[PDB]
Amino acid sequence: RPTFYRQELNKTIWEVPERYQNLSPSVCAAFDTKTGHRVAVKKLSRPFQSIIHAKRTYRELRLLKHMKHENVIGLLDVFTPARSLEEFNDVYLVTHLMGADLNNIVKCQKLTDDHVQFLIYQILRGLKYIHSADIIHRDLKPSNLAVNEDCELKILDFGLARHTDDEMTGYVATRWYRAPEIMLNWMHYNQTVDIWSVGCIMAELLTGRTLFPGTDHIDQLKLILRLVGTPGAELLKSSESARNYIQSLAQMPKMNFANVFIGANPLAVDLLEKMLVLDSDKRITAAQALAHAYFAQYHDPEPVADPYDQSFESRDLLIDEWKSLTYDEVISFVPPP
Amino acid sequence: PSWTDDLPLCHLSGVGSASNRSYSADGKGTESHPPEDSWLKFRSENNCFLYGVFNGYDGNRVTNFVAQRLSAELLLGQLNAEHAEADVRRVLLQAFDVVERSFLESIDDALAEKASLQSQLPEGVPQHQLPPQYQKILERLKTLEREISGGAMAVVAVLLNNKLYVANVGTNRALLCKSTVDGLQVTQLNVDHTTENEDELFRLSQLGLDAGKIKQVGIICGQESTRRIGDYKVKYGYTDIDLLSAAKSKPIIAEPEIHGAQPLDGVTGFLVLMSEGLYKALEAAHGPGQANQEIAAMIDTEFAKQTSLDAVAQAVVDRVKRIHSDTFASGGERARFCPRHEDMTLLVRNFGYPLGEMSRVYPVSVPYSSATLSLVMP
Ligand SMILES: Nc1ncnc2c1ncn2[C@@H]1O[C@H](COP(=O)(O)OP(=O)(O)OP(O)(O)=S)[C@@H](O)[C@H]1O
Ligand SMILES: [Mg+2]
Ligand SMILES: [Mg+2]
Ligand code: NI
Repeated sequence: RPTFYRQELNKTIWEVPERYQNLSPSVCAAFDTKTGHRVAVKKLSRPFQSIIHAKRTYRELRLLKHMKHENVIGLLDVFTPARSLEEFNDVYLVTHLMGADLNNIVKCQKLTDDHVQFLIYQILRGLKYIHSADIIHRDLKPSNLAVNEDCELKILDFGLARHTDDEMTGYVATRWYRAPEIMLNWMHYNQTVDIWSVGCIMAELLTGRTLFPGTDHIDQLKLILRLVGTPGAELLKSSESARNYIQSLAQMPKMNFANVFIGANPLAVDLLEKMLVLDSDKRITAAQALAHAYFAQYHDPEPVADPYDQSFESRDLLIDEWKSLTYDEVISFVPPP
Repeated sequence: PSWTDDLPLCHLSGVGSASNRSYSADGKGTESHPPEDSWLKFRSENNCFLYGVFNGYDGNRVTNFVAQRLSAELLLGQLNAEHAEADVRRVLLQAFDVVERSFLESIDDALAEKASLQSQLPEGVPQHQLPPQYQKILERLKTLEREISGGAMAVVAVLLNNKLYVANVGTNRALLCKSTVDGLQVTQLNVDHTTENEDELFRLSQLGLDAGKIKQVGIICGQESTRRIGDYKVKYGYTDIDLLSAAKSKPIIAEPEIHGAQPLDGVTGFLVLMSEGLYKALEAAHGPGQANQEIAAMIDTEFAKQTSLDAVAQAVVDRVKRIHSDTFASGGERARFCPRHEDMTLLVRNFGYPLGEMSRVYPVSVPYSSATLSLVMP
């Protein structure tokens, strides 16, 4: 156990063992002295305040341990200052640093299709791999997507990820990148949600502005449906008041994304269209999209991984039990060479 | 998850409320069950106004349920200002039937799981003598009872361009209060649905029961209302309960009674919506008689003293608690009637009545005269 030390930043104390030093910002940069290169340290915000926070925390550890793809972040080291199954009340995750975020990058930089063309192919590569492990991500935004100086990229943040099922948590994803299925049919979605946000991110990493910045969950359904048109009643029949609300709004025609985004890569239109529809069944998957026209510059078929175990994390457990299965998972870690 | 919560609030109304209370013997101290009342006061675009006050019992699930769902059934386009009166009656009937159908549908699965469990217990054996093998099944039956129970009474008002409509299911009340130079004229726009209501008596008779023994017993299954939203025990299990046993159709229905087209042009005053608990508690303190008249006049007073409609409504609710509390506490005649009161909700909608503080010589009976006494006894 490396002797720990304490430093204050943004009004909180960070108790970390040495190795890492010269902290500078929920996550800071540092230099691991055992290594010789800069690293990113993530302190979990509140690790066990509710039963759902402990089970959100337990999953973000157990999933990142699982994935090994050059496009999805995995863990180099995980540690805690606490001693035993008692002092335990903090965890830290530390990943090789990137020096940039997609959100900041687009807040001060025009961007080419050839930039884009590559970034997304990387995304769908990790996505196709994540879906081929039975895990949904649920939160895909520029804020939680990382890129290198070259423009290499990996997927961040598994605080919101889960082994898929028919019954799922209802309030989910950031608002502007929240699939209509999220609200128009409570708790009964799949992994097509992840792909809807990718299209949302696709045309943001172009134009530079948020595709659907609706204020409330109502304003959001209005914005989305004024570009894909209203549901012609084939998809409709959702639930009760959900119906009711849509009938209250006037007819908006669907539009082809040609007239939509001017001066586009018509290569991208066609992929934007095949991505951001409404019918969950009839729309692209990361695989069928990977092998697609747009990425012929880089497509080289992109392998799948094992499946994620469940057993424990599909039952009803207490805020204690959820935190112990977390600790039994921090105690057993093994680094990579 | 609510498709109706963006809706702007009404600027011409306010609400006062207080929860149930039971008075302690130890001296001071009270106890409460979770409050089962609710309300709404929206203004759509359309320029449609919708008000409601809701009295729940057997938990507050049904009360919340009718509150979300009836909004979604009424303010999402189905009402508009150019709607004839036939239009308004149809829409309100449609709205109320949707809410009652989907509530019953919402619990059919739970009711089916309940029966399958109940058959898995030894027939007739008091559950307390039952060994630990069954303890899991009992636990579940306690939990299912919690998600299927509950009922609600509702009083609802619709205002479209000076036309006032009222829809009622139960014993909550609606008072239109106009100002004349004589004074305040109070009239109840709806009728109470009890077994004292002559027309409910005819409706209950026409379902094959005994208007005579129904009037005599007066109550049914805890509540006085002869109409309620929800409550599976009376919408499904009425054939078991006796002197209610041999009915051809549901004795307690969820259908609203609609009272409609009150012209409000050139009217000055206010609209009252209040829950049963409010006026019952005053009738416990003062005797039955004139609770509508007395609560109206309380409201009259606070109009001149308070700064907003919410303070007006809440001051009247506060005065009625104290009157009830004092009455119990004083030990006299009527204290036996006030060991507790129920949830109190009061809603006040203004129609041009003024709010806010900024808004002689006596001749002798028989004259003197400079110049054997008796008095008449009665
Ligand atoms: N490995 C990394 N390399 C570079 N920047 C990173 C790295 N990890 C995190 N960041 C930065 O930290 C920001 C937020 O990281 P997240 O992983 O989303 O943490 P978080 O969202 O605060 O945690 P939660 O509670 O699970 S949502 C990103 O927008 C990046 O700017
Ligand atoms: Mg699986
Ligand atoms: Mg994040
Ligand atoms: Ni009540």
